[PDB]
Amino acid sequence: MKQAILYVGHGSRVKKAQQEAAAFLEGCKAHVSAPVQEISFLELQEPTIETGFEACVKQGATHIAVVPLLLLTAAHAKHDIPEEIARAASRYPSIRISYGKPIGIDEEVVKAVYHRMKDIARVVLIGRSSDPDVKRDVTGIANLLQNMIPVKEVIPCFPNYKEVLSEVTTFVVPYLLFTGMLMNEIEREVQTLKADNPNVYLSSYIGFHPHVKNAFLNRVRETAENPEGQFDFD
Ligand SMILES: [Co+2]
Ligand SMILES: [Co+2]
Repeated sequence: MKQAILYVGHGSRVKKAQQEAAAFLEGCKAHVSAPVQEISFLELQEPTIETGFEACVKQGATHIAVVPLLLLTAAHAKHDIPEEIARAASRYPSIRISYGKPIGIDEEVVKAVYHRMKDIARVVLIGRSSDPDVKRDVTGIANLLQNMIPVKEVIPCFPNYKEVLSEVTTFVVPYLLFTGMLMNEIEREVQTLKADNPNVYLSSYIGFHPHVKNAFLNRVRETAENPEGQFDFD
């Protein structure tokens, strides 16, 4: 037996984001017991999932745990990544594959939100959607945050955040792993809003806070352990 982890990030055009994601995934390697560990990206960034999967096989992996670096379960986790993995599986039929879940609702991510907020009551949680599983997840996370600290309310916007801002101290927490255009838009809209309401405060994005890392590594470990084959990928 020789276990591999294939990490799958979203990928990005933005230099800083490429750096944050690649340093983050390289940092994870020292925290995971598997002898073969490879990084790949769904879009824009090298290596691709194809190359990453191939890199694991080259290194003699018998088993590959594919773990998506995503905060939520929607099209990427449910459709795009597994269809790219199935191409790989057809190329390498004797590899046993397991496939993990996005972070989702995990009290560790809530701890990251607290920490980002503590770098500065209601909370406005801004993130990425038509998929209902995203509605469930973000509502879940808002309810955990709402009860883990003494805030008045938490309002997810996954509702157009622009309009929620147009409508008591308010924290705006971007529920995003990395920076980019959306983050630049939010930064701009809050910036303008501050002139109209001075009790609005924008935190940095959750990013790769150590509590996010904890949450991710819990995903990695359950996927690689694959209890009762529940993470088996066909
Ligand atoms: Co995307
Ligand atoms: Co399809």
